[PDB]
Amino acid sequence: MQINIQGHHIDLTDSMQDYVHSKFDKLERFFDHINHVQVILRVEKLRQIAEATLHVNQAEIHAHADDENMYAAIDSLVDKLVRQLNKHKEKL
Ligand SMILES: [Co+3]
Ligand SMILES: [Co+3]
Repeated sequence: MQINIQGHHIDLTDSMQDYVHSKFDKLERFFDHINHVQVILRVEKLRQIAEATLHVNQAEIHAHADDENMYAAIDSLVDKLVRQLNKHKEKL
């Protein structure tokens, strides 16, 4: 798993990156076929937006989540990714 975190119109801090890494390190223990991962954190007006695309074996998992708080946005994003990963894990 190689994670690339990018920011847009936001002060991307090491805490955000550390937090993102933390969430994905937990995730890989349940889904072990995660190859490349892209994450984009950005702000649209007051909206804090977290985007992610996970490239897994023979498929892609994509989702966005937004919140007034970026860390909460990231947590919501992961919950969406986990749901999709569980479904995709089921198929396989
Ligand atoms: Co997207
Ligand atoms: Co791909």
